[PDB]
Amino acid sequence: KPYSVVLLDAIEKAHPDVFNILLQVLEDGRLTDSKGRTVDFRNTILIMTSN
Amino acid sequence: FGRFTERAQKVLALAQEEALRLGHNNIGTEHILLGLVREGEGIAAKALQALGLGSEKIQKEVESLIGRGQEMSQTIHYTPRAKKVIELSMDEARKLGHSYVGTEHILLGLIREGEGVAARVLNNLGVSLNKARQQVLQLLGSNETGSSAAGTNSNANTPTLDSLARDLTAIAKEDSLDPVIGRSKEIQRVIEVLSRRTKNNPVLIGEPGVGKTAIAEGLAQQIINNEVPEILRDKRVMTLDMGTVVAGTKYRGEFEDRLKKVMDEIRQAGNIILFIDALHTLIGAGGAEGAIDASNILKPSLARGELQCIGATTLDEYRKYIEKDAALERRFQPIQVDQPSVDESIQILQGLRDRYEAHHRVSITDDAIEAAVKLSDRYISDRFLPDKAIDLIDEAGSKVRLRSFTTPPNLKELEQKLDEVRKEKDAAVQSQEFEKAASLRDTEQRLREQVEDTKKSWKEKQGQENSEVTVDDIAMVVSSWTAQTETDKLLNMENILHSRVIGQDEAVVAVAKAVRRARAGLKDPKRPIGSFIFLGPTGVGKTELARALAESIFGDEESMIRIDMSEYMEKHSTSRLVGSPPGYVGYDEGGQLTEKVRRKPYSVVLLDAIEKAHPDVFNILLQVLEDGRLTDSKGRTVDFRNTILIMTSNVGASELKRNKYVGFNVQDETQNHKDMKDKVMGELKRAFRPEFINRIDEIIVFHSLEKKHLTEIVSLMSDQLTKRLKEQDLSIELTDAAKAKVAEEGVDLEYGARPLRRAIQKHVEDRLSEELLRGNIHKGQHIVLDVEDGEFVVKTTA
Amino acid sequence: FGRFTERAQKVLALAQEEALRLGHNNIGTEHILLGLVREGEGIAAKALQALGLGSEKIQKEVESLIGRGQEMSQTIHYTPRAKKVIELSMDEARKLGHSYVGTEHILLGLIREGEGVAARVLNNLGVSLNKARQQVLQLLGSNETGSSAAGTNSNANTPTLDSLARDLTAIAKEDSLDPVIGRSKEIQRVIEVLSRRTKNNPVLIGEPGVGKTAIAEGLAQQIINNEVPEILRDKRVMTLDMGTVVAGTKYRGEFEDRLKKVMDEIRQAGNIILFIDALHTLIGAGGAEGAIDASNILKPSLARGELQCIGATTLDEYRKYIEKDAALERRFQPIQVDQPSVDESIQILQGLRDRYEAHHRVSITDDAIEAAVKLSDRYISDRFLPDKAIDLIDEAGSKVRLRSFTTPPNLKELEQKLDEVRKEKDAAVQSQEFEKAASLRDTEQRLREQVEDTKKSWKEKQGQENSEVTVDDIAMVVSSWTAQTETDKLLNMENILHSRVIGQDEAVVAVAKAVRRARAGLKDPKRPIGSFIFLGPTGVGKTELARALAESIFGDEESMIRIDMSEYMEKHSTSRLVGSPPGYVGYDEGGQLTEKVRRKPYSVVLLDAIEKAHPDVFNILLQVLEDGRLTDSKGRTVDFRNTILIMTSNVGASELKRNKYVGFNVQDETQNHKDMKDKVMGELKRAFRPEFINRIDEIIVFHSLEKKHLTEIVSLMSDQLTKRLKEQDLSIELTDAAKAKVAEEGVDLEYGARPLRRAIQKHVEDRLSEELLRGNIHKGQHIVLDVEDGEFVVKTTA
Repeated sequence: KPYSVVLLDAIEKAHPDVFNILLQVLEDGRLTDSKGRTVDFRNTILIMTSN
Repeated sequence: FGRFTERAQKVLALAQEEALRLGHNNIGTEHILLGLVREGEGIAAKALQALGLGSEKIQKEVESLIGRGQEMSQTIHYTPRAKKVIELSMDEARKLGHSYVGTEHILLGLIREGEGVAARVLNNLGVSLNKARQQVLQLLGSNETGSSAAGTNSNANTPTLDSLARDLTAIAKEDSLDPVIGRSKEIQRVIEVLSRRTKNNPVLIGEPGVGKTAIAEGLAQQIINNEVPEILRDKRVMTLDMGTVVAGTKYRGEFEDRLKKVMDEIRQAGNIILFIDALHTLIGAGGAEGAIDASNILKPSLARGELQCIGATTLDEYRKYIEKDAALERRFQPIQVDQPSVDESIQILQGLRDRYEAHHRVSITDDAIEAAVKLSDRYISDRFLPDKAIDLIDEAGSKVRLRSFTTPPNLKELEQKLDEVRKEKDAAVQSQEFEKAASLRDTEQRLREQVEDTKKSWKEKQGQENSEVTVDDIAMVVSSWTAQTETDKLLNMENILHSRVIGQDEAVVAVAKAVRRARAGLKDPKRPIGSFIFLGPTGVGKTELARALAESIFGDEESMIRIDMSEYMEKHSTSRLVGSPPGYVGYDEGGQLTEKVRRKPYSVVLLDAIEKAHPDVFNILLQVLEDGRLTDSKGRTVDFRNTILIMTSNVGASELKRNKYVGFNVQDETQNHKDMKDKVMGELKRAFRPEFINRIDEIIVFHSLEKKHLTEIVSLMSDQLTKRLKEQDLSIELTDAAKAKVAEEGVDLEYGARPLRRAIQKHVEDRLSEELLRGNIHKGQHIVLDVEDGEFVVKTTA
Repeated sequence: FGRFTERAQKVLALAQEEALRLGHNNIGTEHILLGLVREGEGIAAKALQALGLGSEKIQKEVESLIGRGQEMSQTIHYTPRAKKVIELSMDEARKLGHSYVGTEHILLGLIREGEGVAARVLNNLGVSLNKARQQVLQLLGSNETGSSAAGTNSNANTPTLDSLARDLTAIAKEDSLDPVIGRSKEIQRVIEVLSRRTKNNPVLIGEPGVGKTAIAEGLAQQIINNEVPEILRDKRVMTLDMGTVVAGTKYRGEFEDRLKKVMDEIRQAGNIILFIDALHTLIGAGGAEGAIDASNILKPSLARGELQCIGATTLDEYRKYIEKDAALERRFQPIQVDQPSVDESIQILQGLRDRYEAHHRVSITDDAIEAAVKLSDRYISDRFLPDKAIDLIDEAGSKVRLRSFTTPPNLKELEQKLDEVRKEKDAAVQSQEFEKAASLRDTEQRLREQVEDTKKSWKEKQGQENSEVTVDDIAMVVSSWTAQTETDKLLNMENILHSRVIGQDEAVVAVAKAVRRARAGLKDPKRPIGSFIFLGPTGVGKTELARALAESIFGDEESMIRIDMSEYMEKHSTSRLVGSPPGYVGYDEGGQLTEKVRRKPYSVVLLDAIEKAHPDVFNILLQVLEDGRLTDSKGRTVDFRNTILIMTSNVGASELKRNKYVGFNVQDETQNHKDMKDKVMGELKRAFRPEFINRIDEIIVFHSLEKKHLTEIVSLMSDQLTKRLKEQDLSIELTDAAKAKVAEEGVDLEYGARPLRRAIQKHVEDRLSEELLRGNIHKGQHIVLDVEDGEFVVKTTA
């Protein structure tokens, strides 16, 4: 589903190495992982929460 | 048509003679018939004269078709009917055991094309069509050549040498056997392994897959005459050919039995050489495939020396024969067969050049082969060392042959018109609309000839191009994957690396030159072509330089591996990051670093954080950095030969983020510039172990911001923006007048160049987006968010 | 024409007699025919005399072909006709059970070759060709040779002896089968097991893979003549052999049924011995899957003692049958079967030397055997003791036999000319162009004879060379893989290790000589062939020698396993090499060390950092060094036989970094040498646990540099430099003058000479590359880094 709201809970609990992974989504809208597949975050709505 | 004998071609051209001589404006089958009977001593001709048809009898009929006649003789090339007679003759020559058509076949070919012009000519002059094909037939058949000798005259040998096989000795009595290639001093050295009788066995090791079999054919010749010992000129070479043995009964039992029979007859001892292909398989040693276990017979035979044999194994296979002892332990001994390394490569390429002279093309230039080879060897590189090369030569070795006619005067536009005509013409005659068709034809034939004259007028472009394939040509092609556009990749490296490394005159020139150094050939390929430390603050140029290198050196942006040594920290616990029984250095070696580079071994490896990751890891990267290889994953060597290892530290960052130490004039500030491109590479040495850095090609300093460098970061965020919308069908650009206005909102002393992305969102994107949705812009045009009055203004272009 | 009977050969040579005697310069089949009819009492001759053809009758026809004749008989040899007749005769002899082809067969061979010279001679002298072949057949061609009518006697034997199989009793009556090799006191120990019947089965345990079956053939003989029990007076040995049973039956159920029948005939009880070959497969136990569990029938049969059998199980399998219960051990019983150990090896070598005789270079010598054996044992060392051996003797046993006859004066160039002629000549002869062929033909045969004289001229080099396969020959050949020139790798070890080590004159000579000591024989082959501690700085000597040691002693740089013992501590592998429950000390025992070294037991095992490593690890390490083996991985034995265990140690570095300065003083430098080469082996001992490290052969201390060392280190860096660009197809060299200018940057009091790679990188690699990139040199010419005026100079020479 490259068509879904991705809700990434917390960002305090997202140490900067994870944040690089989120960052690739936030810029690129892609991650290359799993088997080397590029995951289309084109129409996702990435929502990273904080309190 | 086609490559043919005289005889074929001869009846056919004679056909054209009667075509125009009788006025038949297109050369029909009657003329093909005439061609046969008029060529006198052609096999067809002779037949027709038997059959009763002289030239006269045919020609009277021909003259009663078209007399003197239309000597205007429009389109005095064939008509399809006559052309069919030639294809048919072809089938009649295939039929008659002739590679190509002959006169005879054409007379046969007439018969084939029954209810055609020939056929009716013959049906008017009586002559039965099959009586004619007969007449020719009875002057053909019982084709035979050579075979003045056979077998082996030496044949005491009989029960073995019968079976099974062709035998190399037979084919060499009077040559009819290919060399093929070599590895020539190897043939002498194989016969060294083959004038032995417990090391009885040469065992040829190399990819199969090189054309190995040639070295074996070597032995045969030298065993005869005369540059190998008389005890091996007191030998016969008899081949065990696995293929003939398996056929028929088609069983493992049958295979063993025949092979056994050869082994028994060997009482011809000291005068017999056995060639055993796939010798390792017979021994069956090792693997999960026992193959066949001929080994039982082979082991005492090899050890006793009753069996003296020639072994064809493989790089690994000799081991998987030697592990059982006796066997190769009691037989085999390896011998050097090379799949071409680069110098050898060049020579193979050249040998196989000549056949894209099919394409009236390369054959040479030397400079072009060399470019093919060298540029490919070093950077992508994806393929094998001689195959890569020759292809590149060819890559360009067609491209330019295409520029011959791709661009001639590209009267393909002409042809486009001519279609519309044909239609118009045709459909007009169909409407009738007779003369209303006329002019449409006349316009048609106008067109036709116009095409054809200019499609071959760049035969002046043929005499220009048609086997040149120079350096530059090749480089452009090597670049298509990956000496013009390989030296443009090196020479214009600074330009390419700066365009994504935003700021950092410091970084760009150091990497650019270090890689460009490598990309020319003299930096360090038995290490990564550039091993590096990249110091500087993240996102200011860092990642972006790794990318820009991938593009220039290896192919595209993302021909760049990227491993975080910090995520598999090897100091991040069973409780702090990742797990698995073989944790973190094991995870990288056993997995990530080796696996990734094993996929593409000629990519930019970007190893994040290894300043403090774990000094044991630094030793592993240090082995990449020393050796240019890592041996992991059982014992695969993962080629860091033309990787670009980029290892970060980022402890220079601070000085670089003292942005020419911004605001401290523009004079001491621009004198800080040169200073940060100094200060960094020594804070590296203090915070990261030196051996790593010592087997690192150059120490890259990445500036950040200046006043100046900053505004390139503003333009990185805006340029990352402008690129991402085209995917959905929209081109936006923030014009430089506006990129300046956005940059106005990126200065404080209290902030880096990270906040820029968000402000690009606010000032470009948001500003444009609230203007398209209202319906002031049609999507799929080019949208500049520009400044034209000191404020943003959205203009549109295309 | 092969190795065949005289009688044949004689008719053939008699053809040659006719060659000159009638002047048929080259002998066709009429002369072969003549040969046949003229030998009188040869089966062919006799046949022809039946047909009415005396020598006269044939010769009359022959004489009417030529007569007398060019008695010169120009090229007084065979021609393709006669050679065919010989090839044919062989086939006509194949059919009559003659591989040693005789008189008849040639007359038969004539018949085959109809419409030929023989054939037409006979068709002129009114003798039909098949009546002639008839006549020969009805003399010799009804062979019944050496009749004995096989068998033994007996008829009860029918259910058993039908099946299955060639019985041992049969083959020993006329002694029709090879002994082969024992294990003689073992044959006695087996007959002991045939003097029992509730431990019935001797069970030969050993490699398969020895020629075990020889001991079994033993039994037959000792039961016959004559000292064998009262038991074995009436014993008969009848064989149960699986291979015939499985063939043509192809089902497990049916196979078992046939084995049951074999068990049944044993009712001759106390008169019969049954041989169960592969008794282990039948037991079908000890694995996780059987190999057909016949054991169920065999065990009670054995217990009852009606069956009493001869067993071949396997090394472990005898246990895994004796485990099965409860008369499963009343079957098997062990017998000692050896695959030749080294002393036995010598004897195997020698025994089959004489059988490699058709090489005239294997022939000889005692010393050559000794070399083969001894050299194999220490060097490769990857096979088994006699197989390794026999292969070396023979390796050398041609290598030099080829040097005998490498090229007889290489008039292969002559042949090349003779070719050019053939063509030239041929095509000229083809036109006529008569005298234009004349000189060309003449040039041909001129050439031809010229070739052959010099093609056989290193038969004078045979009377010079044609045997020599002594010690040194053998040594060279073992070195080819990897006494004299393999032991020159050990003796000249120091020279070899220094050239790929960072100076470390101390280290090099210590390892070199210590390994050379062991590899001579004395300094522990049970243990690692070198145990060592390498102290000093890493990458500045240590690792590099481990590689270089592998190269000289083992023949490959990277024949080096490499395990870190500190991970087996779990001290930087509690969080760094581990995650999930299984982890590192478990890796060391459980597989990593033991599996890797079992694969290559001829590798430098490089045990990293063993000072601060697990005290548990040291007990294991000590066991490797002392015992030479570890048993881990659930019963695998890892051969640290001709491994060189090299255990590294961080400590030492400082003194090693002190050097034997040219100047500083003179007092402390040449005493810093003495200080680092002494103090270091004591910094080891003070750092940790002695029991492991002292139970090592030698403590090797590694400099860093010795000032003295620098210009040797630069020339390793320079060799690393020059090679990696050859991969990309460029030749570069640093002159020694230029290697010198780089060396200036690693002189040093206390800083070693680790910096030298980097300083080559900056001043050479980088400098040449910064000159290559700028188009001074372009892709594929030679690049010299020179010093000419004391400064670097980039030169071009190609």
